[PDB]
Amino acid sequence: MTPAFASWNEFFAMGGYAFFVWLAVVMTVIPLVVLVVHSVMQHRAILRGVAQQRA
Amino acid sequence: QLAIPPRLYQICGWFIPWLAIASVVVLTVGWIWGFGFAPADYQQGNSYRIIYLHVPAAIWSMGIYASMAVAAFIGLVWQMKMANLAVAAMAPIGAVFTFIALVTGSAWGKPMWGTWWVWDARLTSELVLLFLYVGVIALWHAFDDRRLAGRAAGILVLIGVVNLPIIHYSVEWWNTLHQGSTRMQQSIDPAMRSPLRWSIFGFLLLSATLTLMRMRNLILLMEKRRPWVSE
Amino acid sequence: MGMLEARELLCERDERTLFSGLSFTLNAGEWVQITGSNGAGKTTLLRLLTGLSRPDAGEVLWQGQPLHQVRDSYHQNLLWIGHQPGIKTRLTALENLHFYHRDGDTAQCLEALAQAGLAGFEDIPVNQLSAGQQRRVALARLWLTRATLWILDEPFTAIDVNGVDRLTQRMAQHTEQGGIVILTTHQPLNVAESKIRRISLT
Amino acid sequence: MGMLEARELLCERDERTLFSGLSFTLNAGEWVQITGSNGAGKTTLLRLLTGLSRPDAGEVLWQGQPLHQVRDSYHQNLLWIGHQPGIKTRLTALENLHFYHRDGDTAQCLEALAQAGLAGFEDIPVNQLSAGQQRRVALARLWLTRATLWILDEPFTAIDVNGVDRLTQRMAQHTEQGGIVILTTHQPLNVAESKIRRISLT
Amino acid sequence: MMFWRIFRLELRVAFRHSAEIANPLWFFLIVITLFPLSIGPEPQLLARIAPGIIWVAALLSSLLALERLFRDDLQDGSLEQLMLLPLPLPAVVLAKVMAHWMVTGLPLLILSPLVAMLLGMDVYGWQVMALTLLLGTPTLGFLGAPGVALTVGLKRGGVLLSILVLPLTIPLLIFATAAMDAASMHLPVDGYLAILGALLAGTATLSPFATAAALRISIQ
Amino acid sequence: MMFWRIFRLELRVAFRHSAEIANPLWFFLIVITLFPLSIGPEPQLLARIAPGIIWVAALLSSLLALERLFRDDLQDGSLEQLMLLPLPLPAVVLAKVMAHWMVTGLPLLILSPLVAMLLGMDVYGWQVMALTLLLGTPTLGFLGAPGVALTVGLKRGGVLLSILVLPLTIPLLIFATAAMDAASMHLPVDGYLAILGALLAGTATLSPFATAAALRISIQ
Repeated sequence: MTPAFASWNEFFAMGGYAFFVWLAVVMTVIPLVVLVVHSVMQHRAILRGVAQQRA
Repeated sequence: QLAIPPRLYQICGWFIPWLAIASVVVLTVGWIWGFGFAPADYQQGNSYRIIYLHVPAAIWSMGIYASMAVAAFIGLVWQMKMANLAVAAMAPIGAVFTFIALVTGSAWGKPMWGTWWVWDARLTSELVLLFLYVGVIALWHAFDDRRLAGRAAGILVLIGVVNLPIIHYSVEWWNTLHQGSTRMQQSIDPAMRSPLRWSIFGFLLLSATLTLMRMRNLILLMEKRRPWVSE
Repeated sequence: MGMLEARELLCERDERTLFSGLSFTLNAGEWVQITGSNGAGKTTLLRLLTGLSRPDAGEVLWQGQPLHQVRDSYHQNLLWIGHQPGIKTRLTALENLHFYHRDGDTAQCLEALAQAGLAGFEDIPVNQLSAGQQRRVALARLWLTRATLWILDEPFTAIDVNGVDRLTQRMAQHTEQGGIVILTTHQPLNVAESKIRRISLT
Repeated sequence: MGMLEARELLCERDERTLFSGLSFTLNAGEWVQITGSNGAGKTTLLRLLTGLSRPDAGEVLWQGQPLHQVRDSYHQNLLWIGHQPGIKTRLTALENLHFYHRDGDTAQCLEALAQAGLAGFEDIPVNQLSAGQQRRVALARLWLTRATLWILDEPFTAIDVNGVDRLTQRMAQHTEQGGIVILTTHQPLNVAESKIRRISLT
Repeated sequence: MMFWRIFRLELRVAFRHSAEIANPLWFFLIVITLFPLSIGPEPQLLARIAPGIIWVAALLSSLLALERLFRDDLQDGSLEQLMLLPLPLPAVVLAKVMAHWMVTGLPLLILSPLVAMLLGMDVYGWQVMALTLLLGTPTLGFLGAPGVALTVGLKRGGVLLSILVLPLTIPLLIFATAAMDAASMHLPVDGYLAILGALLAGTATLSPFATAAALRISIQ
Repeated sequence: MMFWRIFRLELRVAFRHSAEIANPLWFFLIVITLFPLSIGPEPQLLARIAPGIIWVAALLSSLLALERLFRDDLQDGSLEQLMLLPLPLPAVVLAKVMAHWMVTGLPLLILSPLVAMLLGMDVYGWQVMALTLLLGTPTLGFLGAPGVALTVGLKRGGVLLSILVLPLTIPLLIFATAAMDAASMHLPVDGYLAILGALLAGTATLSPFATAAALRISIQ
């Protein structure tokens, strides 16, 4: 109902240290996405390798 | 009660959806009831917010590694091959958490330090923890024959848990020897701790999701020559 | 009540099942050869039997106890000679056998080395000798030890015909008295087959 | 006039003269085997004719010219397989074949390897494969290459009888088109001795 | 034929299958952090010693990879790469040593921004640092390749103490380690860098023939 | 089959393995002679930098020496201790590593007066690095024993061993460098030695069991 900020990206995403906070959040979100995508793609690749082994 | 067959893949398959669908609903509260609802401090302005992206990446930085000893203790004295693979399962998760913690520390240092890197105990400890993590990763991805890489990783992580408190406790004293003071005081603000608790529980819930999902992968990588995988 | 047995031993190399549920009991004075057709090296079973390697399934029982409970008196009653000679190839032949000899040294080692056929090759570094004579140094340990349970892995590797009869005349007394000898060879035994118990990898 | 004409070859490895004055010429459609014992200059002779090493005296004269002089069109029409397979231990057979294949066809290698015998092993790493299959893959470059000079150093190392038969029958069609082949093996060849030349290592 | 496919061969040996190239990287990070712990977090002192440590670590990793250049190949594949491949033997060597840099130089250039901030050098101390570890690392491989030949017969260590390759590397090190002094005191390297490219030009055209002669005599 | 028999045999075979047992000493010498020219000759600067560089050199020398602890006997003589020699395997590890310190730590200790005279440290400085090397190098051996016991199984590497051992030796480096830094202004140093002795006892109390277990891992 009420935020700690005041307005849109002119008030949000710019608090005087915006670059550091946004660099931190992006460099945290990227490794998690990399981990999950690597794990799921490896999961699919193991079944692919099992299927191709069936020959 | 504990007669684990190669059913874990079927066992931790009913857990992944419910443990991950809830892994975002609690994290979307620890990051939105923060980052826009939590008032900031006075000395750092609107920069006292990286806590949620740094402290949970630091508490579970060692919280995973402390769980490694249990995963290796059961896998050595009781000689359980499956649980030993757990040590090889969540290691990348811990390494990523440590790297995230280091990056967030470097980013948080800039407003006050003026430079990217200064050797601090609360940060060099995470650096050396990353170093033990990458050592474990290199050890496991070295043996061509399985059922041995896990056991070597278990003994190595046991040695690491033995030597970790000594290393850390030498680190804060080495920091005091040269610099001689503390940077930030242990003050968390009463109306700033509940968002931190929510973020801690969210990161814990996501780490469990990653470790179970990787456990599903590791079982197949070592049990790929049996009729069980006929499905 | 007898000595070393087997309890549903099973090992896997992750591609083939070498053996499933192996179980055999050995009492005193029995001559054994591992005769199971090579899927892999028979050395794996022998190592599991000696206790260096932990069985994938089952356990090996010595004198009524497993090999991880009693691990001091069992190694006194043990002698393992594999493909690898197990001798430091920088010292002389006399020095290597001296280490494995408990007492009364320098008065029985050289005689054993001489009867082994390396007479005149005592005070000479091992590395300077032939591979057919290097294995002779390892095989010369047979006449000095007092171990009761011999485990020989491919004993007739590079030994000449003149020594094979002496070997299968000293073990011909060891197994008669109290010995437990386990060979694994592709060449056959000139000794009569009616006495040896052949067991196959099943 | 005429292919490799190594004249008065001489070698003095260690303290023994392996061979002296080996001045033998090779004509077209010539299939020959080197007769010797285990310890003679069997490997040195092949490495000296291939130009990898240089003889103590004499020289090897290809097509009437020294090997080391032209050294450009002799590499493209020569196939030398030594005791070692020559294959990287971590790569699988198929990409090694594309490398060694001079067109990078990715298809002809399939039937070439299938005729070798490893049908269904086109993607398993050679280290994960068996030992004899490694030499089989190494020697599999006989249905792809069109080089009219084959130097076969112990081809029949640990391959089965059927593999020996298929390789020997494949060897037969080479001798008449343009093929000139030299072997160094301890296994007597099953084909008739009438088409075999034999060189004694004197 | 097609030195490109040979180059792809060493890349697939290293990159695709044997994910080992990360190992010397983490070791070089070990070395990078090992010194500040022994000396202290005291910043400006680390701003001067840094080139020496980074270059000794780089040469250590390079000499470690020199063993994998040849000795892992000698037992099984070293004559077929010479017997076959009708293109000149020097050109065969280039690709292999061109993999060496791809194993030892490229990771260092990629991680250089990370190291230049751990020790505490300014940006200008990195722009000049980028164009000395890329202009100097390949050259080290070029002049270290010829002496390998058969210097170590079967043993891993032994004559790698100094033998012959290392004494010729020192006159390279006297340049780079003295170039960054100009970076420490903030003047352009200029001439001290202009000769480094000449060193590359003098080792990318004659060293290959030295390697060819050395291996040809060794196999003889 | 005796403890002292094991030690005597290991010493006797150690001497015949020459041309590589002095290689760590030569590496120590070359790095300690390279560093003064790596950074340049300045009295105060060399005095400040010496305590760290001599210990990183000792660490590298021990790392190089540790590769031959269990590598040589792997294919021939790493066996005959587990199946025989009824003495517990931890005792075997203790014998082997203490003999390794005899052949490696002691020669590192014996040239310390030469190193002190070369780098200018006083008699008090000679005493301080002599004592810290006496109590330090055995800890290096005990800490590297599990690492080598693990890495002999791979039998193709060496940088593995480095990553396994080096991060485990950080507190030793910290305390030793702190002790030497306390010796520059000649303030009394006895407290830093007590902690070094405590960690020596700790690593001599638990590492042999861990190394025995690691050998049991590698053999299978």
